[PDB]
This record gives sequence, structure tokens and C-alpha cells, in this order.
Amino acid sequence: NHEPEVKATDMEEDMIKRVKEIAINAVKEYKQEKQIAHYIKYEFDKIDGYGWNCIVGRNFGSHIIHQTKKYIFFKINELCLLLWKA
Amino acid sequence: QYKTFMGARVLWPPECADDILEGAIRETQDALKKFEIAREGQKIAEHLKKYMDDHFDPYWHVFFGKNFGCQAVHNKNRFIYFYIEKTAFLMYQTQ
Amino acid sequence: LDSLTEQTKMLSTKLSKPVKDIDSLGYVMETLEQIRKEQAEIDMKFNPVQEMYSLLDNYLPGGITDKDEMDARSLLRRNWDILIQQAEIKGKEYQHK
Amino acid sequence: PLPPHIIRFNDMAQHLLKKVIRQADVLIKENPQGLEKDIALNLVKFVKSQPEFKIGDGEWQCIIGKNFGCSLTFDANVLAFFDLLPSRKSILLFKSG
Amino acid sequence: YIKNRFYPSKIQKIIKELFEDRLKGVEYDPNNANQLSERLVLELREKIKRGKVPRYKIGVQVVFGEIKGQGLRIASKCLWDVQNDNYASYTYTSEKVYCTGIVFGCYFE
Amino acid sequence: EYISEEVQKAIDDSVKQVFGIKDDSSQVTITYNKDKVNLWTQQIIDYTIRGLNKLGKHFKYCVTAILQQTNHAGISVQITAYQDTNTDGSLIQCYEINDIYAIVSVFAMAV
Amino acid sequence: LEPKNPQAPKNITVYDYYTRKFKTDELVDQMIVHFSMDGDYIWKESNEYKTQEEIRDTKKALIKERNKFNYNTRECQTINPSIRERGVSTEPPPSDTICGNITQ
Amino acid sequence: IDMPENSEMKSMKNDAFSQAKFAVENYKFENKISSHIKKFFDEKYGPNWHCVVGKHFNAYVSYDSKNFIFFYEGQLAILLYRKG
Repeated sequence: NHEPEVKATDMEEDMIKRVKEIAINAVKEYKQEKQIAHYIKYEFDKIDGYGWNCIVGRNFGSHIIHQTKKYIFFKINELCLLLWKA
Repeated sequence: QYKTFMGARVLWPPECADDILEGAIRETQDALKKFEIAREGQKIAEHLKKYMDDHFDPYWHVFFGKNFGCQAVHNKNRFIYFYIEKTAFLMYQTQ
Repeated sequence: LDSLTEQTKMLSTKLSKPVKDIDSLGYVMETLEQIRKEQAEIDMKFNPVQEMYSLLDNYLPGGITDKDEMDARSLLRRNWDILIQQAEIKGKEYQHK
Repeated sequence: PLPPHIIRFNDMAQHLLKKVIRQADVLIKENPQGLEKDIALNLVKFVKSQPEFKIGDGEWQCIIGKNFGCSLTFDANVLAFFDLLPSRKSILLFKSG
Repeated sequence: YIKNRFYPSKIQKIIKELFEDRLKGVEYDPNNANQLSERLVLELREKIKRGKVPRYKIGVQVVFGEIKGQGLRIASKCLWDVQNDNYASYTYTSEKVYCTGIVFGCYFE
Repeated sequence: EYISEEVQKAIDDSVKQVFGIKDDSSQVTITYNKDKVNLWTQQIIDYTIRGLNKLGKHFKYCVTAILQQTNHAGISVQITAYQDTNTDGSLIQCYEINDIYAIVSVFAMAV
Repeated sequence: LEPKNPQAPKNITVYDYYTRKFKTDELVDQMIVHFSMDGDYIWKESNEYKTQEEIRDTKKALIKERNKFNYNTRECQTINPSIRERGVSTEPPPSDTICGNITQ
Repeated sequence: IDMPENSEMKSMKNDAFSQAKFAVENYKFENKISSHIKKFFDEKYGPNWHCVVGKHFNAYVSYDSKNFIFFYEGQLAILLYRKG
């Protein structure tokens, strides 16, 4: 319902907009956590090669790495979606 | 036709399973006899659902009284419905 | 407010204090970013102050003692905005050079 | 006999998970209060110590939580996620891929 | 004319309670698996003896084994006038063993 | 005078003898083929019925087979009939190797 | 008979985080399954041999020229509310019972 | 006489009263009343809520802090709380 919102991000503007659209579409289409994560990981694997990771949950802790400009953590209607590469 | 059971009038055959049955069919009157009285309300069903969640599967729902009757869909084979001295007991588990 | 602000402003003064950490960075930048990840937890342990000062300045805007309140709270969020901005810009230019 | 539990997803050979179950149980009992930080730290420091668990692409990670979902590039060999019925802690263990 | 009737889940009752309290998490030892089945089948039969079905004939059947990287399919078919005769079936699987029991019931006439 | 367990044993003998190989490499050098799937279905069925008529039992059988390409689509296989309690019945079986999702459904009746 | 599957639920619901409602679903799959096993043995496939051997090839040639500069640790944790157990009571409201006569 | 609390600002407490007062009058069976309250609050605030309606009942539930409302509405008693 409400638009996405980044709590911590490291992406460019045009790349932020793409993940916004893909998240909106994933949540409208699928209804499961693994299905959403699988679909978004797949979308960004098609658009940006191999090595994407996407954590979709409600309360989790993470200690990760990534490529410097391929990390994002945003929330949609009480959904924590984290995404990064390598 | 509500056949008799060593605990109570149970709708024979029911839609549940006997560790749950025997447990409830002993635990309902065990609870009511030991230190409990009909004057108190759902502090009975409190201990009943607590005992069920302790040993058996965790998500139970209990409804008892003198006038009620339900349709619904639940976990397969998790339906206890028995009268005892003109008091209907109904219990069902939901995943 | 004072404590949390001294923390965030200390992070900023570590970003700005030595000509060394200004030009030649080190693993200390990883610790700065570590504190930046922590900054979530830091605001989590600071959030009792946001609602409490909200209740306070609801009927007590102050104006007399609110000096240090403004300093400290705005200094926190100042470190936050320079975090976003300087993180981006410094990353880019340190990549360039 | 093992302590009761619910393996929601396991990938390693079953004796690895046996060891994980026993140590995680005795550890949840020895540290019944505090934060899941201490649980995670003690579990990593124990699991990383044994001569077993030889193979690792990245290194060890453990996450404790009560309500979440994730997706990782775990090493295709080792991965475990299960629950301790008395406390109901969804605990997760893997190696970075 | 069927005054006292058979519905599935009181035999489903008996069969569940029996399974937990008798299996108690036993391992699959090859030397005594068939005889373990022999014991609990007859215990189950005794239970359906008090299972309160006068004319319903009881085709007891039980399966017991261990799960070890092993995919399996078990199915039956029902073959009676749905108004009177019926069946019951339960499964019970621990980490390394699985025991599943089915009990037919056919109203004699 | 039979056992559906052995009926299933015969079906398994047929299938795993026709295509199943213990050493699991030829089973993917044999992946689903648009040209060869017709031969596959027909010969699976023929060998299965040859196994069935090896049996001298006087019961009457009928067979059905399903071959699915990939697990992505999903399928539901369900059975129901109307026959005599003592002797009649049916059988189902699911089967998977690498990229072939086989299913067999047999009905056995008296007379 | 058109078989119904025992040991099954009858309808599935799930929350939609785009459309803030739920939505139930009363069609349930009714295929009894136990022990699905995933495999990782892949024989002269067209799609998998290329995608594996290529990535191993490129990694090893790259190291033959640690190589990707050292990574950077991070940390993030969510907010976890506490679970409390509190139970309250209602009471049956009271009632009165009198008796009166009829006057002239 | 009894009013368990929730968050400040009267964001959900003011909402629950106004909703349940329409719910009680609109229906006779508790089914539609409780389902209406829960279905509304699901769209409004949360993913999963829990509602109970009735004249006499006792309960004991786990929930999320400041998300437990309970009020004696007319002759009836309405309980509500978020969980999940």
C-alpha cells in the first residue's frame, strides 16, 4: 500500500528506482517470504549477473559484505528487505 | 447418537485422536474435581489449554458451556466434542 | 542527549581531526563504518530520549535551557547528514584519487 | 536420545546436527538470560574450535531470532535451521559462500 | 438399519494414543521389528474390540520402518456403500522411524 | 488372493529395468526428448503390461501413465473408483530421476 | 468419491504487504507427500556444465594472473519486542429477584 | 471499570471504540462483529490481530506490548490485541 522507504542504502538513484519497482511487483504478485526473495534475487540476477543476496523478513540480524554500491536495506509496510551483491 | 465413554457422553465416533481424547477425557474431570468448582469461569479452560499446549501440539482452542454448537474447518482429526453431565465440551487444534 | 551527541560528534571529529585520517585513511574507517552500522543500535538506545523530550517540549518548549538540547540533538542529526553526504562523496573521490 | 526439537531445514550430515543440537541445548541452559549475542558468540567459539567442521568456503555465521525470514548464498554443503521447543528460538547456522 | 454407526476418528483416536504411548521413540532394530509390529497389531485389535462397533468388521493393517534417504508412497482405495461402511488411518513419524496404521470397517449385513 | 504391494513391486521392476540405471550418469545423458518421449511412453506401458500378464492372476487390470517434464509447474494426482470390497483396488506410484517425473496409476478389479 | 486428503488444511490465508488485507484461499493441494529429496548430480546437461565450469575457469585464471581486495564487515539487527503473558477476567453481571403483591 | 492501555496519541484506542460501537449494533451474532473489528484493524494497522466478543469469558494470551485493548462495551465485553 505505502511506498517503499530506505532505512540505510548505498545505491545510485536510477538503481534505487529499479529495486523499488521490483519490490512493489514482487509483493503484489507473490505472498511468501521465500518466494519474494527468490523472485527479487532472480530479477537482479537477470539484470546484474551472478551473486545477488536478498534477505526478506520481520526481525533478523545480519553481518554481511557486498560490492560497495550494491547494498540496500529498506522497509515496506513493516517488511524488512535487505539486498546486496557478493 | 452420543455414545458413552468411561469419561462422558462422546459423539461416537468423533473427529480427533485418543492421546488427545484420553488426555482430555481424564483431564477435564481431573481438573474439575481436584481444586476447581463450577462457580469459576474460564480459569478452567485456562489450565485445560495450558495442559494441552504443554504435552500435545501448541495451538488449541477450547469452548465449553451449556449452550453452543459449531461448524468449522480445522486441522484434520483434531476435534473433541463431548457432553458431560449436561455440559458440552468442544476442543480443536489449529496450525 | 548529551551522551549520544558526544558519541556522534566524536565520530565526526575522528573523520575530521587528523590530517592523517583526512588524507591517508586506515582500518579506522572500517571502525567508523562499524559505528555507523551500530548507529542503528545507538539510536535504538537513544529512542527513549526522543519520546521523553517530546513529552517534555509538548508543554515545555523551553527557550532558556533548550540551548544545550538544540546543540546536542541537532549535532546528532548533523553527524547523520554528514554521514550520508561525506560517505558518498569521500568514497567517490578516494576512488578517483 | 537427542533433546526434542524441530529441524525446519538441514543440509549437513546428521552427526554435525547432533553435535549442534547437544551443544546448543546445553548452551541455552547455561545462558538462560542475557542477550542472544552471548549465545551466538559462545556457539561460534565452540563450533569453530572442533577439528571437525573442516571444510569452509567462507566462515561461520549464526543468527538467533524469533520472527524473521532470510535468504543466503550459503555454502551448498552446510546449513542448519531449527528450533528448541522449550524456549522456541529459531536458530540458524551456516558458512558464508 | 444402522443405529450405532462407524465414523473414522475414534479408531483414529485409539490408533494415535496407541502409537505414541507404545512406540515411545523406539529405533528400528532389525531383529525385533516384525515382532514389535506383531505385538502392537494385536494390542490395537484389542482396543478396537472395545471400539464399540457391533457389526463393523475391522481390517487392521500396520506399517513400520525407518526413514533413511528413502522416498515412499502408500495409498489405499475404499470400496463400500458410503452410507454405512468407512475407514480410518493414522501416521506417526519420528526423526528416524515411521509407523502408520489403517483400520477398515464394514457393516455386516 | 493378491497383494498391491507386489503389484507395485512389478511396476517398479518394469520401470527401473526399462530406464532406471544404478549408475547415475546415463539417466541424464537420457534427458526428456521431444522425439523419443513417444517411444518412451509406449514402451514403458508395453513392458509394464508384459510384466502384468506374466502374472497368471484372473483379476482384470487397467493402466495409466503420466510423464512430466519439470518440477516447476506442479501437479496433483488423485484416484477414485467404485468396486467390490474384498478383492478389488488400485495403485499409484511417483517416480523421479533427474528431469523426468513419471507417475503410474493402475486399477485392479475382480472377474 | 473424488478424494479428500486427510491430514490437510481446508483453506490457506496469507497477509499481503502491498494490499494491506489478508486474502484466504479455500483450494488446498491434496497430494500426500513424505520425503522429497533434492539432488545435485548433473550429467552432460547443456545448461549446468557451462555455468559451473565457466565460473571455476574464470576464478582460477584470475588468481593465476587476496585478489579481490579485503572485504569490510558490517552489522545490522532489527527491533525485537518482548513477549508477555497477561490474563484478565470478565464477570457475569448481577441480577435481582423480588416479589410484590397487587394493590386495590 | 477496567481499561487496559495501548500506545499514546489515541491512534488505536480511539479507533477501537468507534469501530466496535458500530459492530455491536450492526450484527446479532458475535461472528460478524469480531470479524469486522479484526478485518478492519488488519487493513488499518497490523498484519495479524485477535478479537474476542462475549458477555462472560476469561482469557490469558501473549501479545505485543501496548497492543492489548480490553473494554466493557455495553452489556457485552470486547477484547482485542495484536499478535504475530
